[PDB]
Amino acid sequence: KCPLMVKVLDAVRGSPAINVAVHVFRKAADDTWEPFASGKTSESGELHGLTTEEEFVEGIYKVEIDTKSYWKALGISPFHEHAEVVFTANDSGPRRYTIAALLSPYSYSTTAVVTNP
Amino acid sequence: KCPLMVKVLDAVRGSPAINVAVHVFRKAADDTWEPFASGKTSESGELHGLTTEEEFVEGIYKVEIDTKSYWKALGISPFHEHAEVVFTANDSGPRRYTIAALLSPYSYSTTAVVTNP
Amino acid sequence: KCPLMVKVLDAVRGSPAINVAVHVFRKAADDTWEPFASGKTSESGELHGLTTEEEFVEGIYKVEIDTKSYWKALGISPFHEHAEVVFTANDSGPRRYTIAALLSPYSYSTTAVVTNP
Amino acid sequence: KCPLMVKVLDAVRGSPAINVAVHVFRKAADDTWEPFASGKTSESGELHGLTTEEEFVEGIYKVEIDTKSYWKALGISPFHEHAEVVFTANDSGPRRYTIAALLSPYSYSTTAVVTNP
Ligand SMILES: O=C(O)CON=C1c2ccccc2-c2ccccc21
Ligand SMILES: O=C(O)CON=C1c2ccccc2-c2ccccc21
Repeated sequence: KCPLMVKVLDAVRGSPAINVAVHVFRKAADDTWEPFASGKTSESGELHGLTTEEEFVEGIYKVEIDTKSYWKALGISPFHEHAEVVFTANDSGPRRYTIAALLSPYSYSTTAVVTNP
Repeated sequence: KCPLMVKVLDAVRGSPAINVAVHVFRKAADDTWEPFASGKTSESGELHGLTTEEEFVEGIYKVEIDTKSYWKALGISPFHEHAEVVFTANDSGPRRYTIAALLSPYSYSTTAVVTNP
Repeated sequence: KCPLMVKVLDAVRGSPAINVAVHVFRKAADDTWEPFASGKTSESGELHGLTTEEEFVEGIYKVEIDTKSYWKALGISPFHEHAEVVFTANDSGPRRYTIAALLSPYSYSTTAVVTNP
Repeated sequence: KCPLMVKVLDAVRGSPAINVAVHVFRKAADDTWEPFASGKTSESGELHGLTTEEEFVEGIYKVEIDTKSYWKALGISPFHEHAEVVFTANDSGPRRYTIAALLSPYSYSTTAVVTNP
């Protein structure tokens, strides 16, 4: 949406990774992971609309990209259960975050692009 | 060294990532993460001797590489709290699991190299 | 533009890589590299308008991303002279190609996203 | 093994990339690429003994990893012709150069690990 976007690419096919489930959690006061938002990537491999400026407060967030479910639906047995992307957000004020992930059956890469709006 | 090894490289300095704390967890029947093994990477960026064949049974494992503290010790501002690598140990495949992680302040990749002696 | 786009990210700063020079070559009949197109990445780290559907014929192309010039302008001494991305294009008909590159001082990654228009 | 080593991993199969042809060139005074050294990766994905301290003088070097043929031998359709790694050898820094390449059909990364004995 505005504050948090996720974009996933498939390194085997050289294509957007479509229909990839994404779960976002936020660390609570008791140090447990509270469900914060979720969704799926579109045809373009992008997931917009996860949250709002209002809801996306300071905190430690975990973005779980369900890579195994993605590869299995393509008849592939991958190594990882999911990608995890854990980071502190907005601790110097609001930012826009794009979490990019590149997927291969035994590997993935991830990159944060952080903009000041 | 044997069943499980972790190797970490620093993409900013073109070096092994030395003295990086690494924690391994095993998923418990109640879906909590139980501490399993840990250590710090060597001068060569490697962490050997985390577990044994006997101890390393099939199951879901999480490897956390404490990248934020690594970068902070170098006076470099990082994005991630840590790199996570989550996977299922399988007895069908090759016997050796090497988790390799390539670190940048706002990006990391990880690959699993699964081999036989 | 339409047929060939280049997008570059900075893994140290978690930002688009701005003002990155890009040179594209095409292998000639005599197996030498003919200059084909060039440009620079914009504020968004993207380079559009390199070529047209008419000019972008079948062939072997080389996309040179001038990473050393990029890092030097930021006071950094990197390892690589430039990224090279060499590939056969349009050998099964016209496609759209996006060449993505992620830059660190001692490392880079690249990924092709290929669409059928 | 000594001054220059090349190591290659397969991100699709989670293995060393075996029997991969690797060519090293040195830039000549007329900006042509002169063949310098070559070989094929071992069972461990490594290529040692390319050059000697005596032979490996300062200059610009290009390492070409013949990835297209690697993937074709596995019946996997690749994007790149080859992976290129271009850099300047420097006597000021550490004495050992390890070029590591992580391969996917439509993506590759490469990092330089520059160390001392
Ligand atoms: O994830 C990584 O760090 C590797 O690069 N991934 C990129 C990615 C993923 C999804 C959408 C766009 C990208 C992208 C764009 C430019 C450079 C690198 C990347
Ligand atoms: O981390 C990744 O998956 C990217 O590649 N990483 C490699 C790595 C990390 C630590 C130690 C050795 C490596 C390595 C060796 C050859 C090819 C790729 C890689």
